Parts: sequence; C-alpha cells; structure tokens
Amino acid sequence: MKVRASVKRICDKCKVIRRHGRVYVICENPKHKQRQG
Amino acid sequence: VVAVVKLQLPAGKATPAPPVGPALGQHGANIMEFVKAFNAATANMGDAIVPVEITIYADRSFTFVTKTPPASYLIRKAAGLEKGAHKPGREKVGRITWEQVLEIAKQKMPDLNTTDLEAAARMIAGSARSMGVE
Amino acid sequence: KRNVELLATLKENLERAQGSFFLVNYQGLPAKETHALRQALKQNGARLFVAKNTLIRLALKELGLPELDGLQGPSAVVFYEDPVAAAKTLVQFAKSNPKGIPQVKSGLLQGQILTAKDVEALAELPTMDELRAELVGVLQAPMAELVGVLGGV
Amino acid sequence: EPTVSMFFCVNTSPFCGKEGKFVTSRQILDRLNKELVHNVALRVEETEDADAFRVSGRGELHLSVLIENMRREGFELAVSRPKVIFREIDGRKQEPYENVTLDVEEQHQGSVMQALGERKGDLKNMNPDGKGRVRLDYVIPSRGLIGFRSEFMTMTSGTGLLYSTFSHYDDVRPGEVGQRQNGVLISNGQGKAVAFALFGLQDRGKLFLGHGAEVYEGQIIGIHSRSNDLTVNCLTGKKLTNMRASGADEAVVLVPPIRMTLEQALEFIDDDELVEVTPTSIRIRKRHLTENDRRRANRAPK
RNA sequence: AGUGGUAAAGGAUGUGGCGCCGCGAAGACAGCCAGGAGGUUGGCUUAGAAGCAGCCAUCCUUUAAAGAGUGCGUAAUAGC
Repeated sequence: MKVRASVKRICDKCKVIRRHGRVYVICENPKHKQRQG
Repeated sequence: VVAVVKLQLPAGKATPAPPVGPALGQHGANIMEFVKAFNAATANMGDAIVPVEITIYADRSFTFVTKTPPASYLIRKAAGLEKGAHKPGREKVGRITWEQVLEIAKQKMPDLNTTDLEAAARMIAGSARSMGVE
Repeated sequence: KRNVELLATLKENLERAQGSFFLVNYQGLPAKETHALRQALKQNGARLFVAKNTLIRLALKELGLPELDGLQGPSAVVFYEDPVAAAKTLVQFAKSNPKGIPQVKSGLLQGQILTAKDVEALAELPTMDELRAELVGVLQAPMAELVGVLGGV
Repeated sequence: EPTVSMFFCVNTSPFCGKEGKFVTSRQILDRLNKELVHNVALRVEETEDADAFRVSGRGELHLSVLIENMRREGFELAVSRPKVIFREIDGRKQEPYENVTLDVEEQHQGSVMQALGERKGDLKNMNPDGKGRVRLDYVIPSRGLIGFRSEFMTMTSGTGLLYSTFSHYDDVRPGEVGQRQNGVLISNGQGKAVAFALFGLQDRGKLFLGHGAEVYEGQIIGIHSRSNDLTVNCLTGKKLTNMRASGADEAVVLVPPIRMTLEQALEFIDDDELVEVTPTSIRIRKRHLTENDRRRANRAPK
C-alpha cells in the first residue's frame, strides 16, 4: 500500500523505515505496506 | 504411557459434564461421568479453590481424597463473595468480619509454597483483594 | 541516581544480621520447582537469606561497606548468596545441599561462605552438608584426652 | 432415510406466465410422486402450505441434482423452503433438539464448536475417546440446523457426520438462529437494469443481475455491505439527454455477476427468500415482495 | 538533497544545533542465559478465564520481585 502522505504507523509496532527519502513503513502485516515516497 | 495432565474441578459437586470432562477423558485418562464420584468427594471440599484436580488412570479412577482451596480463596473462603451478581462488585454482602479472615485460617493454611505461619493477615490482604476485601 | 540508597541499604542489612552467610548460584529451576527449594528454606533453615538471587557488583562490592572479609569465593556466573546469617546456619547446610543436588542436573551449586568469621573453602563447604554441631571439635578432645586406658582396656 | 429438507411451493408470483407450461401445483405434484419411485435417498414430505414441500434428500448437493434437472425439464420453483411451526404454544417454540459429534481428528474441535456454540448449539455432552476424535451432541433445533449440513461439510471436509431429531418442543428461546449477515439487496419494482441506476449505489456491496435486466419487486439484486436490508431502484439510469452540449465527459462502467450458482445463491437466503428457479433461469426473492408488506409480518414484540 | 535552479496543508527512530532529561560502578540500554514463583483457579460465563473470551475488581503472603498478568489463542485450559 502507498499514499503521497498520511502514515502515522499502525500495526501497534509498525516500523518507520528510512529508505531513499522514501518514507516507507515496514511491518509484520501486509496491511501496513506504507509507501509514501 | 505413562503421562497424566493437570486439572482443577470444583469442591462439592461431582457431576462430570464439561470438566471431567473433555480434559481428562481425552489427553489422557479413562472412563467418564466422574461426577457421581466427584460428589462423594468434593462434597467435603469445594468453596475456596480446591485443586486435586483431574486425571485419568487405567480404569479409569477415581474420586476420593483431594487437595483444598487455593491460597487466597482458602484464606478468605470464610467470607461469602456473594457479590459479583452483576458487573465487578459491588453492593450488599461484602464484609466477612475482620477476625473471620484470621479464624478461617488459622487451620486453612497448611499446604502452601515453602510455608506460612499466617494466612489471615498477609494471605488475606492478597486474596481478599481479588474478591473485594481490600 | 539511582543505585546506592535503595536496595544497597538492605543488601548489607539482611546479610549483616550476623556472621555466617554463604553463596549459591540458584536460578536453573522452574518457578514451581524454584519456589520449593527457596520457600522450603524456612524448614531446613529459617528465612536465612540463603542468597535471594542477588546479582553481581552489588553483593560482591557490598563487602566493602560492611567489610565481611570480602566473600571472595565466587562472584562470576549466577549469584544467590545463601544468607545463613539471618536464620540459623550451621548444620542446615545439608537441608540445602541434598535438595538442590538430588534433584535435576546440579540443582544449585555453592560459592563462598564465612565460618563465623573465616572464609569457607569451596571444596570445604559441600562435604560439610551437616554443620558440625560443635561435636566435631569435641569428638577428638574428651574422647582423645581419655583413651590411653581404652588401649588401656 | 438420509436428511436435509427443501420446502416446495408454486411460483405464485407476478411475473407471467411464464417458464414453459408447468408452474402450477397440479403439474408440480405429478412430478413429486413421480420421483418417489426411482429415487432411494429421497424423502418427500407434505407441509402446511399447499404450495410447499419438505424435500428430504441426502447430501446438501443431492437436493441440487433434482433441482437442476427440474429446470431443464421446464418448471420454475423456489427454494428451499419449508419453515417450521412455533408451538405449542403459549408458548415460544417448543421444537426438538438433537446433536451428534463428527470426528475429528482434533483438527476441527475448534472449528465445529464455534458454529454450534455461536448458534446456541448447546453441547449437551462431548463424549471423547482415547483414539483421537470426540463426539459432540449439540441439542440444535430445526431453526439452527438448516444450511448447517453444507457449511459443516466445509469445516470437517466430508469427514464429519452427525444428525439429530428432537428432545422436546421448546419455544425457540429468545434469540434468532439466523438470519444471515450482509443484508440482501431487494428491488422496488419491475422494469429493467439501468446502468445509471445500478451505478450509484454499487459500492454498497455486490450486485446480482445486470442490464437491461428488468426484474420485479421482492426480487434480490445483490447483497448489502452490512446486515440491514433495503429496496433501491433504477432504470433509470436516468437521464437522457441533449443538447446541450458536449463533449466531456465521464462514462461509468459496472461489473457483472457475481452470478450463480444455485448451488451458491440458495443457501444465501435465511428468512423467506424462495429461490424462484426456472427451466432456463434462477431468481431469488423474499417471502414478501412489497417492502411495506414485509413490515406487516414484523412486527416484532411483544 | 543537487535545495541552488519558485509552492502551501501537512507528514515523518532527515542533517546538524540547543537550552535540557536516564547513568544505582548499590557498573548502564538493543544484543545474552535461565526462572519465568505458590493463594493467584468466579464476579457473570464456568461449554472456558484457572492473566492470553464481555460489566469492575486494584488485596496477601512470597523472592529471581513480586505484571489488579501489555501480548500469539482455542474448549476451557494447555505453550510462547
């Protein structure tokens, strides 16, 4: 999943991953694919 | 073969429905309807957490003997905890006499971790709190 | 802030209530199995802080403040520190030896120990599972000050 | 004597007239008895409604064979659908209750105890054994048994048999034994499916028919995103047209079924949605077409 | 970052900077080891709570110091 915005993590322990100016949240639940870069 | 499992039934009744029980009569045990045999035993034990609790031999069998009530339950067993009849509390039939807790054990303080020369002062403060006697 | 006034003011208090404590690495025991060797401590002993599983640096270094001759017997690995001072250390040593020995692969090994004032030797702490009821030093005096008439018989 | 039961009736609806030449009761009856000859696992029973029958077959799919063969012959009929009677009688459903475990294989102990326990399926007793399985008699009533056979076979995967009967006429208790989730989308009148009509409220769940698909009242045309039921409408699809003027724009599309099966729509019912079938089509409407008419029977307490 | 070399709302374990919080060398945190303690065992529901099913409980003893048990869960329970 992605969104040019939003992202305030989620899966209770959803990870704030720094990758290529790529605000990408990584978790253990596909539901959180947080791609906002 | 051989290997039994742990279990905790009630202290008074004997009817073996869901406690004696898909538990014993499965993972490892014998026969069922442990109720009829439970009444002839739990009858003299059941009103303060009594563990024995539930096993199964090569018969299987059986009732008789027991353990008693868990610590707290056995410590404030002489209360009534008649409450809980609605939500978590909370009105009518609450106290159980400041001395009662001590008088109730007193004896009701033999089988316990390591040892305890008092289950009405320090033991009660704990269990009693779980019920409502904080 | 923060380790000093708290806990540290009790580690030397419950371990200084006398002069005859020990040390044993207790831990390799399940909550249930562990609550048996410790909870029963009251039986073989008497609440004697038989090493309530202190830790390190706190118990070892603690010797400084109190100056218990520095129980330099074994600070590494687990550190229980059997408080034989706060109870009745002497012959009960056995009540704790067989228990944490005849059950499971080495229930709980021993460490250091102070004999009234001296340092209990590692190899000279176990074999003494039964604290010499003083009879020992008395089993070679009166029966050794009147036995030249027994070979006198 | 196998099991299952699919009440039968007459498409006494409005759409005429209609399938082929056999929709009334007479023609139907002739077929019923005709089946009570060859069929060995079939058990035709007579209900109250002159247009209802309790077709007691064997397997959930079994009843399908007879239904599927009915169409190709030219005879539309709804499913199941013979309900029960709340008696007797002062009163509150005194039907019976009989359960039976279906070993197991402890690979369903938690997959079967849920449905039963969730549907009042009181486990009067779970006779276990040393083998590996374990019976489970759940005094269930005819109200919480329907369709159960189907989903059941999907839980234990065939390896799971258990019937019942009754222990004593109850009163249905106080709770409903379903009643199915995701309300069914009903129509508001006969006409035809309008792209501009089915476009609006399309994300509110799924759709059944298409366009110009011109159904009628009571006939379901999809399921609601929730449990509540409604009766939308459209043809209309409106409205045309121009000028002026042009040129932009927009051109909504729409997805199709979602259609089928039967077999995939029948068990979809719950209250009274006679799966009106035909020798070339299969519809599904509520026991009460007219919306305001449904409220007449419900009417709840007290 | 190529911002240089147009942009806001707003988003962020960016970069660097405060002026500040944790240091029980009674030697720290992520990494480690093992125990994860006995009354903890209904209150309803007990088909099950006997923390890991819903309407609150806020006590006790007891030591690794103590989970009125933050969490994977079903039939309780049992395991992490």
